[PDB]
Amino acid sequence: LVTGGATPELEALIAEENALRGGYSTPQTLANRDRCRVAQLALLDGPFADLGDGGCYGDLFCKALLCFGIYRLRDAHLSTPSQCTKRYVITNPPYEFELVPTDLIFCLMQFD
Amino acid sequence: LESVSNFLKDFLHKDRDDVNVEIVFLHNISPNLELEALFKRHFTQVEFYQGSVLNPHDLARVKIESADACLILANKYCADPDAEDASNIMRVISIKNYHPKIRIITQMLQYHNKAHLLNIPSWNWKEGDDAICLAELKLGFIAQSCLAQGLSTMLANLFSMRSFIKIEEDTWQKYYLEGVSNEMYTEYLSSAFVGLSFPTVCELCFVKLKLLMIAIESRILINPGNHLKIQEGTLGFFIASDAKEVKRAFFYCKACSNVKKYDSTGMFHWCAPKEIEKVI
Amino acid sequence: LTRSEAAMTVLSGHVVVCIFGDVSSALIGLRNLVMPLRASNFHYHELKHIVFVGSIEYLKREWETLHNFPKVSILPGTPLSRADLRAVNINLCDMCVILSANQNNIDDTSLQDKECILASLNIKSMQFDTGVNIPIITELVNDTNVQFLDQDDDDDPDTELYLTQPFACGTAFAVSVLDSLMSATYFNDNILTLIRT
Ligand SMILES: [Ca+2]
Ligand SMILES: [Ca+2]
Ligand SMILES: [Mg+2]
Repeated sequence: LVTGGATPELEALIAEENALRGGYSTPQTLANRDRCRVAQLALLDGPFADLGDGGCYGDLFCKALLCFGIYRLRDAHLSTPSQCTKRYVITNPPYEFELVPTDLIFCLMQFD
Repeated sequence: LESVSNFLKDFLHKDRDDVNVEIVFLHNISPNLELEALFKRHFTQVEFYQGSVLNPHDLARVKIESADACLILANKYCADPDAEDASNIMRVISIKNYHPKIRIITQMLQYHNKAHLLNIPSWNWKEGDDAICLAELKLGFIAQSCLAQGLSTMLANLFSMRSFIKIEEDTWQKYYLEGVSNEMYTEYLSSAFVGLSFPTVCELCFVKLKLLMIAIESRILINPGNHLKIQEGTLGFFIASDAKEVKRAFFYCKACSNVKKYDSTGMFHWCAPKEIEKVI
Repeated sequence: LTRSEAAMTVLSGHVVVCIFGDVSSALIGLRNLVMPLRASNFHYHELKHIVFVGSIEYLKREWETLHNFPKVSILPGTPLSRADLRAVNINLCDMCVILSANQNNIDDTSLQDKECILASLNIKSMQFDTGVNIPIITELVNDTNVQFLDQDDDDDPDTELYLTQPFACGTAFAVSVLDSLMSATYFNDNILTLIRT
């Protein structure tokens, strides 16, 4: 998840050579690019934005194929305005969790 | 004292299952009164023996030939990381020399010393010999936070054992502490989940088993998609409040070309040895 | 030699010498290893090729002492590097010698032999078109570390050096066996001249 390439073959090569030798994009080599990446999506603009004001964490995994947390502003749970842009992390919120339009969401994105 | 008390807080946590595992400390310095008092507070699950990891008599006294694993803690704050890593390398060659088949878990400070570690003939990371490299995982956490801010925070919170602290005041803390109550757990899944699609499987246990489903997995495939998902003896990694909660994933009742662009594996982008005088 | 030249050069029945050291490390006196291998009672065809694998500053400090000898090569690199060992045909050597210059300038009493144990383990782990049969000799400076060179034997800290399996098989050596020469040369007044001869 973190190092981006911790597979048995890569471990064998760096144990032999301590370096990366470049190679040609043969179709079995090129198939190894298909791996998920971490990303943040904006909830105030996009195909999720009607959930973004709809206010519930209805997970929609049937599209583009995985959300795992929220990045919520520290002053979003109160009615008074504030200039603070700091955000804290909520990991695995309940299915019924009350979301707000100024949320970002942590997700794993497919390769395309 | 700080290393043992931190270790015992995570190891003997009540969010784990019935952990009957006895903990045996081997250290060449006699414990001070504070550390002797910490061992008296754990009288039925911790034992201490004075001795050296470099002596095969002391490894025999501690019954290494029947230990489930050996854990080697590093001094993170040492004056010279190379002398600390070279000392922990010595420990592992001593333990493996006395018994080739014991599982070893070790902290390493510097990544180049981790490459020396896997040149030991009986070190086998395919059967659970684990080198927790602090430079690799630190700079990796930071790197993944460049794609999504705060990811380094939740990853660090998923491995710390912590109960759900309750706070009544509407604060950023009440929603943060709910998230902090989660850890990552492994479990096997097969009954009623063999041959199903990975998304469907995630939906079912998220929606009705109320646990945040398999982030991965067969092999170690993170979020696989609609294809390449048919295995019967596969394992999953789940996010849940405690180890008692994830157990319901078992016995599911059904009731309710011309230029080199990449490395030789294709795992990383590559270009050529660019030169320092050209990137400056 | 670069890795390329070593890899395409057919070396067979030769000696690989693995050196640990740096600009600060003491001279080993590598000519005392080379000279017996260069004695004129070998014919020039049966005379074994020698290759040093190690830090280039250390080898270029010994070079003034051994630049007169025939059939000697230097591969600047790390003796723990699998890619360097693979390039010198380590599977086809008549001997691999593992030794360290940085043996006593450290007062840690456990670090010296470290890299020699790991180098010995790395070569025996290695695989070829099978590395456990490669002939290895390791210099040890701490007597007690010998029992760390083999895994299929009974280790015991009270067993003397001579009686241990790595020494009895001729895969380990230490200067502690030479202490008996004080007494042997006292009683047998010519015996040092024999052993030297
Ligand atoms: Ca918990
Ligand atoms: Ca042994
Ligand atoms: Mg007990």
